[PDB]
Amino acid sequence: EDQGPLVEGQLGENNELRLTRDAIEPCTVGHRRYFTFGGGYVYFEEYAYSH
Amino acid sequence: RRVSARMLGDVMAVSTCVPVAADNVIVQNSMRISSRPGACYSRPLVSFRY
Repeated sequence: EDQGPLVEGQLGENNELRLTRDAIEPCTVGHRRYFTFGGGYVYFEEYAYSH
Repeated sequence: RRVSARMLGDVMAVSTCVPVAADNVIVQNSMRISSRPGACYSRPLVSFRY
């Protein structure tokens, strides 16, 4: 809800919100990944948010 | 067009592949890995020149 508490979770596919954080993988050099978010995308580089 | 891609998350990247003539490619007569008995490649090996 608009006034509900903040819940911990992880993003999924097709704007899906997952409540469990278990998609762990070894860190790889030169990381880069686009992820669907709302009506656009979220860009990440070296496992760091970009814009 | 013939391209190679890898999952970049919810989107894919692409790279244009370069062609190679058939005469410039040859398959070896065997796959056997003499350096490691018990290990076998799942695809044949090849030698080629651009």
